[PDB]
Amino acid sequence: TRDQNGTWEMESNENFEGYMKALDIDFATRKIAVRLTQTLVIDQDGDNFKWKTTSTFRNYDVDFTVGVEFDEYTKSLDNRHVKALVTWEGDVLVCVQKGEKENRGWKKWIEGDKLYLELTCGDQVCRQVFKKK
Amino acid sequence: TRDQNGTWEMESNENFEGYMKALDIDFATRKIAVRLTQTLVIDQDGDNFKWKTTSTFRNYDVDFTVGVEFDEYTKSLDNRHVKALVTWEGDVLVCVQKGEKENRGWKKWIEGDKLYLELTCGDQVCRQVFKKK
Ligand SMILES: *C/C=C(C)/C=C/C=C(C)/C=C/C1=C(C)CCCC1(C)C
Repeated sequence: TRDQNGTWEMESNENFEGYMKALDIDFATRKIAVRLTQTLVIDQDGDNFKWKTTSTFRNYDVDFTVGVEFDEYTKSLDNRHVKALVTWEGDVLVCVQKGEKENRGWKKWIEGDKLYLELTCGDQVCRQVFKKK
Repeated sequence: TRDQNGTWEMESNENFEGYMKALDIDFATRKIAVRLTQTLVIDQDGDNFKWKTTSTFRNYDVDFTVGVEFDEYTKSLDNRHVKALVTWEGDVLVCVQKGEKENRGWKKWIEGDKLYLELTCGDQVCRQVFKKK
């Protein structure tokens, strides 16, 4: 069939490094690229094609209910099992991840027009700020 | 302000690598992940809270028509300008990318429920297979 419509997810990718050197891509960029997965969405109207390719490194979704404990496996992150519980502290959403790591969790809150996020592990805190699209 | 719904786009990241090292994420994954853009999607429905973090390297769109040559910019790819002609050899979508690289193009086709793609440049051939996610 010539119908190539659809969202496609890459399943196999060989000699991608050799092809990348043929285009003179620098070695640091080639290191990133070989670990990336690729999604390719084709929108086809006969001989008229439009397709988009996105290259991602690590996807990670989660779905929970506030105030209900849930088991969480952090695959593609650190690959640990934790017993997670998320509660509101006023306007701050607070998550504790009980497991091997001490002080493991995050805090997420709206301030003005922006989302702030603080990830914590042990004595390390990562602070992140997002703007809404 | 507990409504955190939205598509959120990172504007700053503090101590991300220290956080990952606290998690024992290997050095190579930390080096890649810190060079990437992170997009956070939040679907919030009452007490049900779903978030989905995507870490993307590069994104690329194109629309064209079989039989028509067209100026093309491999934006976010290798970032070259080419003259691309996409034709049908049987039920195979073949492309030749004219420009300052010898023997550049690709071929794409369907068999069953899988998309086969071959990227060519110089003497290098890259083969990829996609599953219809
Ligand atoms: C409220 C939002 C939260 C808790 C999201 C946090 C995001 C992370 C823990 C991100 C983790 C990483 C990636 C998805 C990419 C690769 C590196 C990781 C594992 C640190």
